[PDB]
This record gives sequence, C-alpha cells and structure tokens, in this order.
Amino acid sequence: MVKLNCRPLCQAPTASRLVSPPCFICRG
Amino acid sequence: PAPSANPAKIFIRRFFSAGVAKNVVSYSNVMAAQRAME
Amino acid sequence: PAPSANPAKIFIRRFFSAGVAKNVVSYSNVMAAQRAME
Amino acid sequence: PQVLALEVDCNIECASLLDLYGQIEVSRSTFTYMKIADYGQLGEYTCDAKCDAEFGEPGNIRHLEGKTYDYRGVFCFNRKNLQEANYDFLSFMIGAAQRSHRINRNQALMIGKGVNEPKGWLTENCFPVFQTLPVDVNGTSTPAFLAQDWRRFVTSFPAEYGEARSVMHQNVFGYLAAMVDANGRFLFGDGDLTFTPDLVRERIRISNCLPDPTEGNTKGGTGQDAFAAGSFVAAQAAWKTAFYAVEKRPMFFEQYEGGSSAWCVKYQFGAEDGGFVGCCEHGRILQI
Amino acid sequence: VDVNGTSTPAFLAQDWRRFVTSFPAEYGEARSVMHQNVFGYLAAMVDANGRF
Amino acid sequence: MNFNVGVDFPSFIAWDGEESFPVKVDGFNQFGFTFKTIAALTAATTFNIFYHEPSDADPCVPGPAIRVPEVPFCDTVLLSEDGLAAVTLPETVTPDSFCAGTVPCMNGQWISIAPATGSETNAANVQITVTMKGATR
Amino acid sequence: AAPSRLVQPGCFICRGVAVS
Repeated sequence: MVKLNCRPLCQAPTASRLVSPPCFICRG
Repeated sequence: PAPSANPAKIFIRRFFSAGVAKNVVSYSNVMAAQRAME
Repeated sequence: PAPSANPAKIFIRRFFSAGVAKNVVSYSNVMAAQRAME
Repeated sequence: PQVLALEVDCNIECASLLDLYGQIEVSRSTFTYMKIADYGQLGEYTCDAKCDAEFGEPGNIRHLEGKTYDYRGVFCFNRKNLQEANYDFLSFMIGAAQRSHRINRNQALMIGKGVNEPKGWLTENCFPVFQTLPVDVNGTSTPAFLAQDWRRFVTSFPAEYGEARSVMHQNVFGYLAAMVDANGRFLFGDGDLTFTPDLVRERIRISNCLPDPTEGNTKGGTGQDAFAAGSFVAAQAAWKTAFYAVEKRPMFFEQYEGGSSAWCVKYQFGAEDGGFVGCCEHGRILQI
Repeated sequence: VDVNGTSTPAFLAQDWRRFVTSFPAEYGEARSVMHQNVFGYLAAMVDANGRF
Repeated sequence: MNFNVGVDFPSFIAWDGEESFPVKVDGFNQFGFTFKTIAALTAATTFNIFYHEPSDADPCVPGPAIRVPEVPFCDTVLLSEDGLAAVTLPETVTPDSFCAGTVPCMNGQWISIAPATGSETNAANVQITVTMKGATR
Repeated sequence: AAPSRLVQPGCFICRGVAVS
C-alpha cells in the first residue's frame, strides 16, 4: 500500500495590479 | 581657581584648527624611530 | 576590577583577525636564532 | 616637500540590510532544519447517531537544509617600497578588504544568483510583487507612482503576519516628500521647507544600493522621463522570519609563505558565511 | 457613480460615514466588521485636488 | 521497515543509453552520479559533463549546453589535456557492479551527461542516474 | 560632472476619470 507525496520544482512569479480608489467624482 | 583662559589661543584662530583630530607625530619621525630599532 | 575593556582593540578589527592561531615569531627570526648558536 | 597627514578618500558604503534579517550562527558548514508544510484537515462535522468516524487527512513535515558559502581573495606587495613608504600599505590594504567583503556580502545576500552565492530575495522572485497602475496625460498613458499607491502598499500587509518594515532607496523618499497637489501645496510637511519624520516611527529603514527606480534622480516622469515600467521601487517584509543570514567565521588574514618569491610578499584572506530565504510569504514587492 | 459614458458602481468614503451613523440609536452599542482590504480602501482615498 | 527514501534524496535518469536528459539541481545542494552497465564493455568509455543555464524565454526550461570546467585539488596530475571535466568508466567492469562519482563544483541549474566521441557505440550498454541531497526550498 | 536635470513629479491627481 504505497502513498505518494509529490511537489513542484520550478516556482512561478505572482504579479498583480494594485488598483486604488478612483478620483472623487460627484454624483450629479 | 582655574581661569580656563590660557594665552595659547594664538594658534586655533587660523594657524591651527579645532575638531579635526590631528595625529601627534610625523610619519617621517615614526619611520625614523622604527628604523633606529634595527 | 576586571574592566575587560582595554584600548588594545585597534588590532583585531583589521590589523589582526580572530581565531587564527598566528605564530609568535617570524620564521626568519627562528633561523636567525638557530644559526646564531653555531 | 611639506607632505600633510590629510587622507581624503571620498568613497561610500551602502546602508546595511543585515540587522533586519534573522541572525543564526552555525559552527560547521552544513545545517538542517524542519518545516511545517500544512497541518491539514482532521475531522469533519459528522451527523448524529452514526457509530463511526473519519480518518481525515494527515499533514506534512518537510525537512530542509542549506550550506554555507566561502569568500576569499588575494593581495600582495613588492617589499621594497613598503620599507621606504610614507604610509602603511598593509593597514590600508587590510582596511580595503572588509570594505570589499562587507559590501559584497550585503549585495549578494540581496541579489545572489544560485550557485556558490546565497540566493538573494530579489532573484528568488517568490516574494509577491505588486505593480502599480499607469496614469493618463494629454492622452498619453505614461506609468507613474503616486502617494496614493504608497499608503495602499504599506497598508495591504496582512496584520496577522506581524509588524513589517519597508526598504527603499532615498531617491524614492525624496520623490515622495516633494509631491504636489493641484493647487501647489505639498502633500507631506505643509509649509516647513522640508519633510523629514522620524523613520523609525514610520518603520521605513532607508538604503542606497537598491535598484533606485528614479535613475540618478532624473526620471520623475512627464514626457520621456517615465519610470520605465518594470522597475523596483520598494519592498516590505517581516524580516525576522522572511530571510535568514547565517555566519560561521569572520574574516581571517594569513601570510602565504610559498608563492612569495623574496620579491612579492603575498597575503591571503578569506571568510565564510551564507544565507537563505525562509517562508517567502511574509513579504511583498512594489513595482511600477 | 457616473463616469465618462457608463455607470460603473463604486464605493466612496461619504457612503461609509453615512452608513455607520445610520444605526437605530436605541439598540445599544454596535460595532462593525470588515475585511482588512476594505479598511485599506478608505485610507487611500483622494479628494478633488490631491489630499487624503 | 523501509522508508519512503524517494523524497529526501530523490533521483532521475541522466543517460538511458540512447539519449541524454537535463536534471534540475537548483532545489537541492549536493548531488552525484551512479554508473551502472548492462553488458560487458569493449574499451574504456568516456562521458562529458555539461551544465545548463535558465533560458531567457522561460526561467525553468534549460537553455544551451555549456561544458563544466575541470577543478584540480592537489593530487591531480593528468588534467585531462583539456581543462574540461570528464568521467571515464574503465574496462573490466562486470555488469553487476555500480560506480560512483561527481563534480566537485556545480554551476548553473542543470547537469547533463553525454558520451564523448569515439565511445558512442559502447555507451549504449550503460546507465547513468543522478541522486541529489537535501532540498534548499 | 555634466549638468544633470532634476525632473520632479508634476500635478499628479487622477487615474480613471480623464477629462473630455
């Protein structure tokens, strides 16, 4: 009864944008 | 007692300067004293 | 007592290095002391 | 013919990104440590009136290890001018060695590339990297970096990871303190000719040999001075657990009898050290 | 909120100060819970000119 | 009671007798080869050792094959006439006996083995594998 | 050293409401 325990070798970067609240714009 | 005012201020005006930490003996003299030991 | 803090730390910073077991006399001096016995 | 004692040198170090990383000391040149991959789930919300249970799924305990890399060099003289000199070559040349090691260790620990040098956290590229939006001007879509980003970046750190400092080149701080609103007022330090708060309280340690996105302080950016999107600006990490720097033996100097051919007294120096990135989840990178 | 042409939804600081102080007073003390990112979405807000 | 020795010193095929394979050694710190033949050899066989570099197109696929230099310790007197590391399986190696060896200094991220010219028809009767040591990350 | 410029950030305000 064999059990495997596998794992990656080459990692991948993690890019993500950093959007911020937009310009205050009036509701009128 | 101590007056803190010596007449030795003739130098620090221009002829010497404060707050630079000058060495006490010339390197020529250091080498002469070194070589007199051999 | 035991101030442990002597002004002899000038030399270990760079002029010397910790944990090397440097010999106490130059090899030239040993050979000079050797031949001086004959 | 009136030689002075003046020794103007005019050379600079960096800051030191060393007291931040977690310090560990090893005697021999091969250490090993454990790691908890994941606790895993154990037990579900089973129903009632069921004389049974479920084994769940066990966790995982990885076992890691890392080496320590060495640092050596050589320098020599001619033994003829060293006896007549108007200076002391050794005490200067020795002083020239840690200055090379202290600056090489710090940079390699930052940007080291794999083999025979500790992998720096820059080239590792497992720190999550956050890139900022570009802006519009006269239709053009130049990339920029506003104060609105900096507050967003520093605040987005997970609170449960702990308190984390920030590292950045001073040209970025000069760029931040010199920002202007619409009217013309300054954003920080309104009306005192200088904005300089105590960095230790804003937990922002400063340095000088980071990638420095504002090239020579000349790329503020409106036209052809754009930040050249894809450049490092600042980093933030709980350093006492995100990166470790190991030390084995400080530098040593040993005369090399043999190879010295009665003309060339040849000294030898070396040192051993190393580093490795721990859990690279505590720590993020801001980018353009 | 209205933007150039479309009607993209948003969330302004004025919309939050209006919500918290809109709780029936005769209910006792009432706090609020939010994700860290949401709190990190009110600090970095800009007025018309440049100000936080 | 044998353990899952697979993790904690895994291994991969480096030369199956017909084609080579690049093996990544970045995740680990120490490695070595385990030569093993399947049939009696005819003459001394020589293999070249190659180290790769991360490709510019993709950072975890190996690029071109550069040859690793040779490092003498003190006792070395042959120097292999080229300054380029190479292994040489000697004659009279019966096919129930393995042979161990490794380079004293790695470089890059990958290592590959290939039969040197002249001994390309005998290398088809040998097998070369790589086993690493503890994982850095 | 050659005279280097000192370009500083201009009036930077918006990222999503570009004027007509």
